[PDB]
Amino acid sequence: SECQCGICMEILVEPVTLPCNHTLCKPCFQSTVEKASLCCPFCRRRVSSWTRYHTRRNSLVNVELWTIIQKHYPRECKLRASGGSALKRINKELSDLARDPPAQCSAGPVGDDMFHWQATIMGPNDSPYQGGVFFLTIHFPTDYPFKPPKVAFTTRIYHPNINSNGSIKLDILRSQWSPALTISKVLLSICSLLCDPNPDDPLVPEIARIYKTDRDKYNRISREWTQKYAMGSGGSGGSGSGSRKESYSIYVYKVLKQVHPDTGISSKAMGIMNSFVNDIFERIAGEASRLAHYNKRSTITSREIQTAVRLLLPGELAKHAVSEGTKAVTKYTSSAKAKTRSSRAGLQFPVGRVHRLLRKGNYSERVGAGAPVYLAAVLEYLTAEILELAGNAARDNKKTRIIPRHLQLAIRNDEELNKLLGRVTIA
Ligand SMILES: [Cl-]
Ligand SMILES: [Cl-]
Ligand SMILES: [Cl-]
Ligand SMILES: [Cl-]
Ligand code: NA
Ligand code: NA
Ligand code: NA
Ligand SMILES: [Zn+2]
Ligand SMILES: [Zn+2]
Repeated sequence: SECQCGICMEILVEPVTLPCNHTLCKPCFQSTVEKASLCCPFCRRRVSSWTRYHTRRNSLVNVELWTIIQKHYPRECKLRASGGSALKRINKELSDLARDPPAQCSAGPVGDDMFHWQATIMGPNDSPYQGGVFFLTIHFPTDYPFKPPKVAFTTRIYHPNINSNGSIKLDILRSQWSPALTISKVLLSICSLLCDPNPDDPLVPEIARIYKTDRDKYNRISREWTQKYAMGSGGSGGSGSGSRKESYSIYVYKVLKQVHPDTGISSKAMGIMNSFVNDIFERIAGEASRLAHYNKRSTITSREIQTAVRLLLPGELAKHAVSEGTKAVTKYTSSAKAKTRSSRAGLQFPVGRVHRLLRKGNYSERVGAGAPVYLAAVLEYLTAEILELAGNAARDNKKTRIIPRHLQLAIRNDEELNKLLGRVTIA
């Protein structure tokens, strides 16, 4: 409807309508226009005199609108009873896109990094890119939405307005950016650009010439490139790791039985164990993603997992973790394909599930089979290390059940574990 706020992405409250006839809620207007700019954030129209004119008379609010909004949509305004900033905006855009994604597109954060997203675009049916799946990277600036996102292809594509760096010449990405635009709108505009290039303002002149001279040749090469570079990679869909809190209680219990078979673990302690596992998962995979992008690799393999482990884990933990991961990958590759993936690897932690979580987190275009095996073995090893020391702490205190205090002692009393996990809250 026409009653949404384009800056904060909400129903308008105390709306202020500028002479350019852009409107924004009084909170946003005060934050952006009154405090500093004295210009419309959408079109940059100067409103210096107009604001002072009305501010000294308490006549900023569009009373007719405001008064109309409250009577005609009181239920919607019940939300307005409830009523960083860039982070809030990004999160709202994700919520909206997660519900109904743009046609032919999906996008979501990379791991827990809200300012770095992955996007995928299916080649429009209209276009010669049909059948291909095109990956993109999205970086939001700190002052989003008042500055555009950086959007570039990571999949090679033949197009007059997209070059070998993946850069996209498209006006709304730069000169025509406005905080009224969303990532959903951007991806749709990119889809239209694939269907209808702009050869008159090209990024790659040679391709634009062919598009204007020999369209047949343009279409043939576009299909050839689609087949060569945009096939066999559909992505994980969705919109990132989501808000679900993953549990590994099943596997923590199994490991505890192996390490301390006469020792139990409380429900609160299990919650903390899940926090440890999830935190280590995110840090290792986030670093492996960094390495894949940095080296322009479409697939995360056990190579990036190992290098991530060597950088992030301290001393002996890193060496033992690397040994465990290497041995798991070796056992996995020389095993019978009939058994379960975890069984092939000699692991308790679920290899298939870790593989899915590595794909769901948008860390890379593809994930090789060795990666989840290596990571699952590292998570299992660290879990066993923690449980061994926490059970020792329990036994030191003449207890038979691990509670959060015993987890805090295990971490604090081991120099390397405190380095790795000391920043995770227990309390
Ligand atoms: Cl994959
Ligand atoms: Cl691999
Ligand atoms: Cl105790
Ligand atoms: Cl006793
Ligand atoms: Na309108
Ligand atoms: Na609002
Ligand atoms: Na995804
Ligand atoms: Zn607002
Ligand atoms: Zn304006």
